Amino acid sequence: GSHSMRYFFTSVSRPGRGEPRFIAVGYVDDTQFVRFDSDAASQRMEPRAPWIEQEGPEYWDGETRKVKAHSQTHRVDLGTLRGYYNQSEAGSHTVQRMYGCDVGSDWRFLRGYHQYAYDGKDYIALKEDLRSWTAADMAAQTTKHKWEAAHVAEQLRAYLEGTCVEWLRRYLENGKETLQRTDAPKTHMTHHAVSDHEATLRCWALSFYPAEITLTWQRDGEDQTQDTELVETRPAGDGTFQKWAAVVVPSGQEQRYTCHVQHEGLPKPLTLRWE
Amino acid sequence: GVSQSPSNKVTEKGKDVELRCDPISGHTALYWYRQSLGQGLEFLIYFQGNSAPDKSGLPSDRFSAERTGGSVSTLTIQRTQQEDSAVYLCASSLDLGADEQFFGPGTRLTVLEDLKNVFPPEVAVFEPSEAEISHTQKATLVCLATGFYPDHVELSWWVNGKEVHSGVCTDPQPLKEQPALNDSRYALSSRLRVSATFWQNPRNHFRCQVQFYGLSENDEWTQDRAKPVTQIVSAEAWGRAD
Amino acid sequence: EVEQNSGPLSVPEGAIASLNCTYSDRGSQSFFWYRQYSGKSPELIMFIYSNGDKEDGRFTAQLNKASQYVSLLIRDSQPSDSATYLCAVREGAQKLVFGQGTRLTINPNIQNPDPAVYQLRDSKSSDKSVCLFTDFDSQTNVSQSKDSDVYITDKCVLDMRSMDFKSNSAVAWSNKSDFACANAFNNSIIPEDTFFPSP
Amino acid sequence: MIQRTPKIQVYSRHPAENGKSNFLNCYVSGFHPSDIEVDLLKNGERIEKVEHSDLSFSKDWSFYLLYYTEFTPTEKDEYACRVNHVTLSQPKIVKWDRDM
Amino acid sequence: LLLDRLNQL
Repeated sequence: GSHSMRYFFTSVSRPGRGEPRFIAVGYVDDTQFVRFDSDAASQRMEPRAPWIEQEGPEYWDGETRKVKAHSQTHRVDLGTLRGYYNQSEAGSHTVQRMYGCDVGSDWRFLRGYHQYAYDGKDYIALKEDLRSWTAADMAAQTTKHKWEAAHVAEQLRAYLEGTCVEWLRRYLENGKETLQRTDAPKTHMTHHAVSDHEATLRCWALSFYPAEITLTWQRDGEDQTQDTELVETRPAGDGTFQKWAAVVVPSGQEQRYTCHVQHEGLPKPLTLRWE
Repeated sequence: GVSQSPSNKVTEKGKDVELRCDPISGHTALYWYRQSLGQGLEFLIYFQGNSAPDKSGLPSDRFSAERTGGSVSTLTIQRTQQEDSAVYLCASSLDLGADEQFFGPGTRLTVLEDLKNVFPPEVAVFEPSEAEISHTQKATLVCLATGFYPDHVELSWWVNGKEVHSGVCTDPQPLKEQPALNDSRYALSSRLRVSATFWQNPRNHFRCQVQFYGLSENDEWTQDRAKPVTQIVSAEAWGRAD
Repeated sequence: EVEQNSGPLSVPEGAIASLNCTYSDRGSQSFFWYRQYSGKSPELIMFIYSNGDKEDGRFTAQLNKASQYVSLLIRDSQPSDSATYLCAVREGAQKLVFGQGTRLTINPNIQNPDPAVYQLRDSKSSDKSVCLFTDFDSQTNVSQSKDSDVYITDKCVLDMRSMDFKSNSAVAWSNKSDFACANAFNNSIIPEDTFFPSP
Repeated sequence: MIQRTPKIQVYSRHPAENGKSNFLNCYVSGFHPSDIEVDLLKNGERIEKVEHSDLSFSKDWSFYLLYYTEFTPTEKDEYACRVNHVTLSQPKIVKWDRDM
Repeated sequence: LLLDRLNQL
């Protein structure tokens, strides 16, 4: 149903090694299209996917006089955050920016967000209403008050509801067989003996789109939750994903255990049992 | 607010000039612009902190602006070409992608080669027509500045000390006294107007100040007369009953 | 590039004046409207970030990304408005590029005209005699004259606050004592009721 | 300066079958700050034909990358991954498991 | 497409 374009920004200060490091990345759902590196050769916004490859050069030059100026605003930011936190000049500090928009089943604006965090801890984020700010620090308020002055919340609102979605649609159409695709997992189950007396069942899910999935073990119908290990969804390579769940089973009891896969890409939830 | 230093500058071709624009306190973004008579607002160099992110858009290598010694900014033009005679505007910004930019009064720049025509204006107040008071029932004054160069004048009417803003006119354009000629001299007109018996009451001090702009203690001169510096030529008149 | 027609536009007082501007890069987002007087300094007065209808009382800046244009509507146009209006687009990311700008003139309400030419006194400075055209109408034009070495300035509008009054102005003077005020405005067209006293 | 300790994962893309051509991937997620040192290894020698992914972070605020190389496995050679963060006192062991 | 108006804290 919903579709998201988000943007990701990174600025790590580096004392005695010149000007801070900058990394901007764009994402459509879970597909990457634009990336930037103030350390790489070309100094140009890079395409990755075919649907952005098609976009002409007036855009590229426009989004490299833009993202170099994005960097500049993030480079100055690092200094303000040292003044506010009362910190030492020689110190590797990380600032991060992420804005974005969503579009539902139909294709119109759903939700928006724009958020800053520094060193890892939360700083400031726009709420759901896009009318007020979340200031998650004792002295991140001093920034919040200023971000009402120039009606920053209101100006951003118009972007997220404006070109954010207008271009999101464009891209989605620029390559319909790249983004609007949905891939269902290729599921099976393996067996590992940890001893004569202990065993492991492992619910596989190979190459699927997008990320969102809910694997959970079942033991006699009941929600099995004790002897269960499960990893973070891992990116394969060819625009696909993988996730597995592990359960510890006593030597002999296998039939009792049935898997339960969830996804929007399969008719109804899939169940897996041991051979 | 903002202020650009100084007021003006008229210089000989080949001079260097630094231009000061004391910007609004607490502004981390500065833009340099130039525009004059015929031209529109033409961009030069935008700043951020103390780094020059965009330097492209300068007539020559003679052009270099720098802003590093704090917030205040400087623009350097070496060996002044005659082609750079323009009004240089400087505008600050609180954020970078903020709403308004704030322009200071700007600084007009004239690059002549001969200061051979630096003439102060001949300032003469013309007194109302006694016919106008019997007809319109209102008195009209005229301020004329015949023969001055260059196009650098700021006129203002003074009523018994204080500068009045009501009943005034000043044409933005003067006029060349001859058409297409070697270093012509200009003439600009101005009017005042007030109530009828106001003028006829001789207890009123109508003075017309003309802030001219000549040469500073940077260029000495002896060709015909003495040094024609930055001066003020004023024409005065009290009221007249009879 | 950002192109724009520069008129000049001439509008009567009260009427709506309209300024137009276009651009190239479709994906623009920042749109501003600065207003500069007689070589004073630009003062931002309208700005828009999204398509639609924003109003600062009289101003009414309208944007449309479809055709790639932005407008400005000034309802109840006052004579205190004549100045170069100035659209601006944010290029790259940060930097404002400008159009040539559009000169505006708001021809005032000369509600009770009285075309009359007066000479100004031989105020002991020079044998110059100043002839002055006053209270002519907004339909009038002021060319030069015969001897263009004898100077006539352009039209111009003034005020009288605590009176609530309005009129136009023009001047004509010579350095040669051979120039009257009847032959001064030989080019400037006069109505029928042009009060012409000669000293 | 909040620091998180990077959970590591190593795996193969296509079904892990010797003979067919596959890819080895060393996904690192849930760390802070971003100054990480990663390398893939063959028994001990540094495989160098590896391209880094584009530095991105999660909604956790914690960063994540992908280091990968073209490889075909044998039932003899062993592949593994080395990761050194500002949190890990020493590096990090992670051998590829044929069925993991 | 990126964001056009930028703010500093």
